[PDB]
Amino acid sequence: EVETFAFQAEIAQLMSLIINTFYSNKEIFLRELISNSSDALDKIRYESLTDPSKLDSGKELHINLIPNKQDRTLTIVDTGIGMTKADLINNLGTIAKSGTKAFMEALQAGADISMIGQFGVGFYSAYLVAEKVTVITKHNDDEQYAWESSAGGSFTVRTDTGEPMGRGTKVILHLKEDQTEYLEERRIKEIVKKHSQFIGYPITLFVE
Ligand SMILES: Nc1ncc(/N=N/c2ccccc2)c(-c2ccc(Cl)cc2Cl)n1
Repeated sequence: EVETFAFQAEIAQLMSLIINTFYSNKEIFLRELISNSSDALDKIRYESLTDPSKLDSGKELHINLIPNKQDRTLTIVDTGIGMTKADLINNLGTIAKSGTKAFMEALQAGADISMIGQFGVGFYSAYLVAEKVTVITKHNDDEQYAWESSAGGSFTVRTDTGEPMGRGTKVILHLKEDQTEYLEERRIKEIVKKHSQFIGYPITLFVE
């Protein structure tokens, strides 16, 4: 059974700006997601310092990029801290609420969309290239949950029955018909090489 939620007003607005604004430099979506993963892996490593049973759901701290031309998805996978139901629903909404104000104010003063990460809402940039984003996530303190949204101002959350993941976050980007360049190996390593080369964690680009 699937619960449906309404984005906070500001977030909805943020997500139409990103979907509507002519802006050709879409590749920035990937470092925003990868850097989100870097932060979630940081957080579980720190926490496992003072409580090593927290890595009982997986030791390896890594990031995986996975293109699948057949489903037309690019998945970003990490084994960081994962998110609880309340983060998915309420917490991540409550915080990206100021970020979205600042960001929008900046956006006329001639900031542009690629500055979205320095306001803490990098994630929504995934709508530069995805028509639907699905987030499977699993936190030590909660069940594995699937979050999903095609924008339009609503999101669904349901407890996930897929392959169990142990602990971490998968962002599955269901790509727009015209954004399939991001499923290409030489394209992806170009962007990682240019934008994400100093990430403190192994990043693997799976081949198809
Ligand atoms: N890869 C990854 N891992 C954990 C994450 N969320 N972490 C937290 C932690 C505490 C509270 C809320 C989110 C995120 C994330 C961070 C921010 C946003 Cl807007 C969306 C996502 Cl999926 N991404």
